[PDB]
Formats: sequence, structure tokens, C-alpha cells
Amino acid sequence: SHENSNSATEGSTINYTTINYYKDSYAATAGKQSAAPLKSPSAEACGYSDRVAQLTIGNSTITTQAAANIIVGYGEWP
Amino acid sequence: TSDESMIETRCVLNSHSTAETTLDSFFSRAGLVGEIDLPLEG
Repeated sequence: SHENSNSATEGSTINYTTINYYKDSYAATAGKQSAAPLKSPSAEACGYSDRVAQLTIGNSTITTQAAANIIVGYGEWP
Repeated sequence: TSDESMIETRCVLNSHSTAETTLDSFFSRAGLVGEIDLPLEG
């Protein structure tokens, strides 16, 4: 309440316990932090088998093996 | 394949009657099946 919430980790899902003697949160210490997207997850691994059952996008259809050997980039659907 | 697995589709209200493709529509039309000649000298 006495400091600006203006560090580079504001809005993130992790609470950082820190030490700050200044008005700005970015002046504080690095502190503590109070399947896998990077492993090229598949559509089965991402839980997106409903959107990959038959890949028809627009007026175009590709016929390919689905789900298991189909990769969603960084575990994130567009 | 019902247009869904190939392209993205909108909703179309198909008020298109199939009554003209029935046998009672395709076949109930009189056609020439016989011609009989009754000439004078033939």
C-alpha cells in the first residue's frame, strides 16, 4: 500500500517474498518464489483431442494421424 | 461427409423439398410407348 506495484513480476501467478526500502516494487530484492509445455506436448498431452479429431480448417482438410503424434506448440492453442 | 469434416460451414435452413424426385414424380409423366400405323395403301 506504501509502494508502487511496478516490478517486472506484477500480474504473475507467483507470490514473491521480497525486501524493499523504497517506493517502487522494482527496487526490491530478487527474493524467493514463496504435459510439460517445453517438451513439445501432443494433442493427447494437451487435452485438446476434441479440436484435432479431424483437422479441417477453413475449406481445407488434411488427412493425417491425429492426437498422439500431433504437437501443440508450447502447450498453448492459438 | 455432411460438409462438416471438410470445410467450415454456416447454418443453412434447407427448405428444399424432395417430393419431385420420387417415383410418383419422375415416372408419372406420359411418354410415347407405342405408335400404330393404319395406312390406306401401305
